[PDB]
Amino acid sequence: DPRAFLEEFLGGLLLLLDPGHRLEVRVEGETLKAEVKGGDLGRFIGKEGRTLRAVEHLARVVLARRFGTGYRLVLDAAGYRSRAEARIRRLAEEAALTVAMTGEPLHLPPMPPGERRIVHMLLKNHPRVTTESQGEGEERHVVVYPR
Amino acid sequence: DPRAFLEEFLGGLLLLLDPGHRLEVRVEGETLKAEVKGGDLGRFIGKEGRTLRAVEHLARVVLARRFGTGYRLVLDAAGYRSRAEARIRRLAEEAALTVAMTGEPLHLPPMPPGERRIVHMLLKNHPRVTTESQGEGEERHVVVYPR
Repeated sequence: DPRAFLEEFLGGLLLLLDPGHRLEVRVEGETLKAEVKGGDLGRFIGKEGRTLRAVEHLARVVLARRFGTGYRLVLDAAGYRSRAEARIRRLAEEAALTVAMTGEPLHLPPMPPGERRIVHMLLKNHPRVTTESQGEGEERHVVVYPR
Repeated sequence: DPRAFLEEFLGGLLLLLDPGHRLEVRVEGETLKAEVKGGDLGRFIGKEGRTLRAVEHLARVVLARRFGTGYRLVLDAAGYRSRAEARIRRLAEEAALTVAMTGEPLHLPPMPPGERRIVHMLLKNHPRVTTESQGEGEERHVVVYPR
């Protein structure tokens, strides 16, 4: 069972990070919503969500090896996904204002590919700025260019 | 101690993947060499080393949070790093021959940023082919173009 597998692997993996961490998994058909409670959630999220995404990525790889490609795992804690997405949209609109006035390119902080496409989608038809992904790996980020 | 930390976190993480997995950590100053033995090493490596790199990446993130930026963790099993690096150099030279004859671009398989730079470095001054990284995230790969 894909649900009981996550409760065993992710559950034991969260115990290695924090004995206070609790896992709650919900099945929405294809999407598996995993919620982490208890302990130091700020340390589990990590700097810019790197720790949360590293835990999420490893759990996705092991899940995909034993249950095909169908399922999709979404890891969250303390409503971090909602805040991170709102923060991304705030950074894109403020960088568009900063670049449109200073006339200089602004290198946004490094963010995962999912958040980079949102910045590209938000500033897609902005009349004053253009976007472009630069860097490799953990350094890959969005750069806001003046048109 | 950075060494005893890996033996506890990675050790317990390997047990979640395979009870037969054993961990041996060697300290070479800045570099921490972690060796995995026992169990199904083919399943621990995973498809194209994705499982090994996902375990390695998560262990690097948690290690960096508790021990600064100095240390560098290198995870290996069954001499996979030596074979993967030799395979990368074989793919770069064969793709250079294939492209130089067919006249068509060849999209190499997706590989991590470390292996992509080796392909770029190997075909850097090749007189018949040029290279370029395309794609995002797990789809980012090297493309061999005819000059």
